[PDB]
Amino acid sequence: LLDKKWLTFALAIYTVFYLWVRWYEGVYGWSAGLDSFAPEFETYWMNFLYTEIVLEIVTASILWGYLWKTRDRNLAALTPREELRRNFTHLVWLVAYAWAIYWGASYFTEQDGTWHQTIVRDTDFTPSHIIEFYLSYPIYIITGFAAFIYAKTRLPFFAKGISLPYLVLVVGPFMILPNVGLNEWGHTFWFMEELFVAPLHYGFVIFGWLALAVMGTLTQTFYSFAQGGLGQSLCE
Amino acid sequence: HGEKSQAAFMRMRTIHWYDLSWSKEKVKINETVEIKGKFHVFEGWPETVDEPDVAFLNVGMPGPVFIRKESYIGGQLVPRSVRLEIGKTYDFRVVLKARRPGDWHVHTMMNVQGGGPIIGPGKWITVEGSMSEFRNPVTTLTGQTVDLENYNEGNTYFWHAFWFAIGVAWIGYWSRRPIFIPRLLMVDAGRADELVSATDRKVAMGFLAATILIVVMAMSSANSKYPITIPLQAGTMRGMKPLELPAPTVSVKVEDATYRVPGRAMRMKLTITNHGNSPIRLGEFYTASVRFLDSDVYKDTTGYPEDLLAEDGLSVSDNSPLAPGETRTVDVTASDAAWEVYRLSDIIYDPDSRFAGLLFFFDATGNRQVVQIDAPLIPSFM
Amino acid sequence: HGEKSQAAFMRMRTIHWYDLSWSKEKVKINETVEIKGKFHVFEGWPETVDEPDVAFLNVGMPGPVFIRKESYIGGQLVPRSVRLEIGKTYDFRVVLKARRPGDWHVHTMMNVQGGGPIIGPGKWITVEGSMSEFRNPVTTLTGQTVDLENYNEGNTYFWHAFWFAIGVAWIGYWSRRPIFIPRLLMVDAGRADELVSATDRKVAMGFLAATILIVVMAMSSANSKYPITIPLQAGTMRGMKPLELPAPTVSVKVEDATYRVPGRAMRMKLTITNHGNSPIRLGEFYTASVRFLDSDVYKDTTGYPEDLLAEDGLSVSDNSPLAPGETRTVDVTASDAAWEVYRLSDIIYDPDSRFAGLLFFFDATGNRQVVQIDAPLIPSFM
Ligand SMILES: CCCCCCCCCCCC(=O)OC[C@H](COP(=O)(O)OCC[N+](C)(C)C)OC(=O)CCCCCCCCCCC
Ligand SMILES: CCCCCCCCCCCC(=O)OC[C@H](COP(=O)(O)OCC[N+](C)(C)C)OC(=O)CCCCCCCCCCC
Ligand SMILES: CCCCCCCCCC(=O)OC[C@H](COP(=O)(O)OCC[N+](C)(C)C)OC(=O)CCCCCCCCC
Ligand SMILES: CCCCCCCCCC(=O)OC[C@H](COP(=O)(O)OCC[N+](C)(C)C)OC(=O)CCCCCCCCC
Ligand SMILES: CCCCCC(=O)OC[C@H](COP(=O)(O)OCC[N+](C)(C)C)OC(=O)CCCCC
Ligand SMILES: CCCCCC(=O)OC[C@H](COP(=O)(O)OCC[N+](C)(C)C)OC(=O)CCCCC
Ligand SMILES: CCCCCCCCCC
Ligand SMILES: CCCCCCCCCC
Ligand SMILES: CCCCCCCCCC
Ligand SMILES: [Cu+2]
Ligand SMILES: [Cu+2]
Ligand SMILES: [Cu+2]
Ligand SMILES: [Cu+2]
Ligand SMILES: [Cu+2]
Repeated sequence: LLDKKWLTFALAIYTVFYLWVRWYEGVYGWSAGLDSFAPEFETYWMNFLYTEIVLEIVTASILWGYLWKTRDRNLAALTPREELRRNFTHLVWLVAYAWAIYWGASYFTEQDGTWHQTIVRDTDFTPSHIIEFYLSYPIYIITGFAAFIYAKTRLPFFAKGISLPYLVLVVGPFMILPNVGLNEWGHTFWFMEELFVAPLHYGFVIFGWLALAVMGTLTQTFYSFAQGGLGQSLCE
Repeated sequence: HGEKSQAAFMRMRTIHWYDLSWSKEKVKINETVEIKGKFHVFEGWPETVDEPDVAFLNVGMPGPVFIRKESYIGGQLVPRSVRLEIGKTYDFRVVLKARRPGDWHVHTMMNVQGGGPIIGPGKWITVEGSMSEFRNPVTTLTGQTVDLENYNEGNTYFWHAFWFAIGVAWIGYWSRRPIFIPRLLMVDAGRADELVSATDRKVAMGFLAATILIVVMAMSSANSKYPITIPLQAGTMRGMKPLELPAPTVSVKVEDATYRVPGRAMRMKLTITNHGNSPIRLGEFYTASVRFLDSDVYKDTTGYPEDLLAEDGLSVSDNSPLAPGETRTVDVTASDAAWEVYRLSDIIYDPDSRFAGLLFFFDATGNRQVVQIDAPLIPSFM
Repeated sequence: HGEKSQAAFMRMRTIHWYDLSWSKEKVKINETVEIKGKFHVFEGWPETVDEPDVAFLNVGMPGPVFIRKESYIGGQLVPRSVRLEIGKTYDFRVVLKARRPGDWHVHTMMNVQGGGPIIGPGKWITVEGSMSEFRNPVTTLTGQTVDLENYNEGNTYFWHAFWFAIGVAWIGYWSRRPIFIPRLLMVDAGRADELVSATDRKVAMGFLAATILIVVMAMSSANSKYPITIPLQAGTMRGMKPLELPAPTVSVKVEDATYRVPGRAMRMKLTITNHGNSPIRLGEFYTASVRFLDSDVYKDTTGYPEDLLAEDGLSVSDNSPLAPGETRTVDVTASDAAWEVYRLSDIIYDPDSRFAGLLFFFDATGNRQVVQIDAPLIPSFM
């Protein structure tokens, strides 16, 4: 069996959900979504914000908790074939994390940019903030935390210690979410200009660099893959 | 649409837009709508806003639903940022060409280099037609007429696709062989020195040489075609000609100005002294895009946006004609739902409870005078 | 010599030098040449240049081939930086004393605190004699007359040589013994603690004590001699008195201004309105140190530099006298080899294709009027 079709679902769920989100914001961007003080905004976007925050908290709690209670206690008595299967499942988790990172840190982030040269901001909760700051960033944070927890609880290589590159890869991109406080403060009191290269945005940049720990994470996963199931073939 | 969120006091004292006019309310695709008016730069410019030494006459709209064909300050085109003088009055004119069908809230705005956007009144303009009919022709000094909607689009697409294909070819050439785990194990276990061997070096030399050669040849080809080019034109324009308004013959002293919390009205006590030689009557109070009118004195015929217009929102305790030389004190109430809809009542949240505005006085013959008032604005709770 | 490299548009709109005069063309050593004239600060000062809030009246020359004896803005000496107002006209005067024999291109320049050098017209001045004859005497408030060419030279030489000798003595004292390899080996192989032993510490104490004592004694001696000293005098001078020019009775509107690429001419269409009560005729166009003259109207007698002077470089389509009250539109061509020699045609490379200049109108009685023009400058290729 080895790599199963959980990978197809992992790609497809993010793709379908974010295509629906993009359609939703393309329909309710103008026409209930330009004016933040209108009552139609309160039902089409503030409700979206509240619902997405509640669902994010509930989903994160359920997913991380389930992964933690179902952790493997007898890691020593794990066959190499089962370890290979678990390594492939962890690779699927990493694929889902990469897809979520793309959607959050590239697509919706530069989409907030398009909106920055068309409107004048009315609040910290513009239609694009609902989708980028409070939906896609939490989604990829949840996915990354889940991948880290899965590695730590199922893979013996990633057990017996917290991996530093994995911790950086999981937490640094998370740190962009509290870096939103810098964004709003850096737009209100500081730089009234809609400059997208202002130092007020370097907080995302600094913690966007921490995603380069994916390289250390990936060589760690390669070594975990090549523990018992290294071959043979490889190096022969 | 960006107002109602800015500080009320800074909306009250930055720039006063008046004499606004819109040529059309409903247009077809490719048709033109012209927005005219005057704006006065307030003398008590807030310290938190940089002085308008570098200002841009912009348009508030949801993206390019219109294209700005022309914009004038004074009588001269202003495609770059301009320098404005605090205390001066300028007339402006913006010409827009309809591009996208729909109902759009069009604002006249001013961007200041160190203080952000100053949004003027917004008017709903309907555009009918199809976006496929929009044309943006332009004739160059080289004798060519092009459409700005699609000019250079194919060339841009081609060059980006070509370079993307080159990069993908490089990566794929290296990706035909196994990529990660065997190469990692070979580099770890002793010297690798086997994963990069000729003709890999020959292929890399070919890629490098072809890249440099293609860049040089493409630059030379793009210099033969389009032999005449100029750099991007930029630079703030000084010497904006302001309006030479006559000195008002009305002097107004705001002796105490208050407002109820909560409430939809603002109350002020004014001592109006009428100089000149004609009886005057107060007809309008403009504070921040909101016009409070005394219907017995003045009626709006310019199609001012209804939500910003209070036809009988200005009540004067004694609005009888003021004979020349005569001075009197009256209580003036500016009341409308706009005061709460546009969050002018949100001044209680501001760290500077001061207001500014324009009073328009009209005589019997109809000619009008603009006087500017500013005073502390004191909330009242009991 | 620094011009021809600066942007043409910024040479056109920073500072307009006119009424320039040079007292002499050939001088001997220690003789004086006086440079006079007026400069007008352009109202459309470019945004990339800081406003001349801190400006210095400098001289362009290859080092001190002359010494600046005096320099005046208005009528007052300006040895420090000054504050100039945009839009004002000032008269200046620079007095130079010849120091080095040769042929020197002398410019009048203005340095601005945040925008760099603004070089005026350069005139070739010949200096004859020997540099050994140059004297720069100055009388102090202490009652002593000194020559600035060699004052304090011996004292400076002595003190620098003395301290250099002290340092060389220290190094040589340590360098009499073997220096690098044996000392390195001794420090490496076990404790060294043998390469620095008394009386080395005594010698170091002597050097330190002698250094401190000599510094203190020399300072006290230099305070007994020269008991009266003042700090360096510095500080921008405000209150520069500008010229009070009469308001021009000529109004000129530049209706379209172009230039051929390539070419040596600039063409503009002007609507000239003649107020006042005397027939006027256009006699000169000054753009950037280049004077285009209509020889039928005005002739230069001030010895303006020939390469910057176009005696018949200004052609007016209808330069008949303009009766008072009459307004007319003419085509004006400013053509000379100077337009390409001084790279005024290099404006096509600039990110701001705008020009500025001065028009000089002359009446029958000879009195002249200065009007300022500025407009976009449009290249023409076909
Ligand atoms: C990591 C955990 C993430 C948790 C947060 C996820 C956010 C989900 C969306 C919030 C919606 C909201 O809050 O708004 C509720 C909106 C408000 O619109 P309405 O006024 O009803 O108008 C009608 C709007 N139509 C035309 C879109 C119906 O309506 C709804 O009922 C529709 C919400 C459907 C969400 C489920 C489909 C997702 C795509 C399919 C692949 C997964
Ligand atoms: C329990 C789960 C559900 C609730 C979840 C929270 C949703 C938002 C609640 C807003 C309440 C309120 O009062 O609004 C917010 C009030 C202003 O209010 P206003 O001026 O009336 O806004 C009117 C305009 N609108 C209708 C669009 C809101 O202050 C603020 O701008 C707070 C801004 C904080 C920015 C930095 C946040 C960084 C987060 C980092 C995370 C790691
Ligand atoms: C709407 C939210 C639905 C989320 C569904 C989560 C599924 C449960 C997570 C999980 O534990 O594994 C699911 C799959 C397959 O791995 P499993 O083998 O089931 O995991 C346990 C490993 N073990 C069986 C050896 C003990 O592992 C995966 O690769 C699933 C990837 C799912 C993509 C992440 C979605 C997160 C969105 C916020
Ligand atoms: C918000 C920012 C995060 C700060 C980063 C700190 C965490 C980084 C290190 C880390 O993740 O380790 C914690 C464990 C891994 O196992 P250990 O750290 O070895 O300890 C396990 C016992 N413990 C679950 C009580 C911690 O991992 C888990 O056990 C997490 C799963 C259990 C939590 C589920 C409840 C949370 C619901 C919201
Ligand atoms: C790898 C990222 C892909 C992002 C594609 C995207 O944003 O799609 C939205 C856009 C919307 O334009 P359009 O297709 O014309 O449909 C408009 C529907 N709304 C306005 C809701 C987006 O086009 C599509 O939906 C094409 C489907 C691509 C599938 C990978
Ligand atoms: C790593 C490079 C950081 C350079 C910071 C920078 O570009 O700041 C520009 C800004 C100059 O402000 P300016 O660009 O004129 O802003 C114009 C718009 N306002 C006046 C509203 C802020 O300077 C500061 O205020 C100090 C920045 C501290 C950085 C740790
Ligand atoms: C207004 C001048 C701002 C200067 C900012 C300097 C930033 C340097 C970062 C080390
Ligand atoms: C080392 C490659 C240098 C390429 C220089 C090409 C110059 C071409 C001038 C048009
Ligand atoms: C430790 C050496 C301090 C020297 C001080 C000398 C003071 C002299 C006053 C003129
Ligand atoms: Cu944003
Ligand atoms: Cu609007
Ligand atoms: Cu005003
Ligand atoms: Cu020179
Ligand atoms: Cu001038």
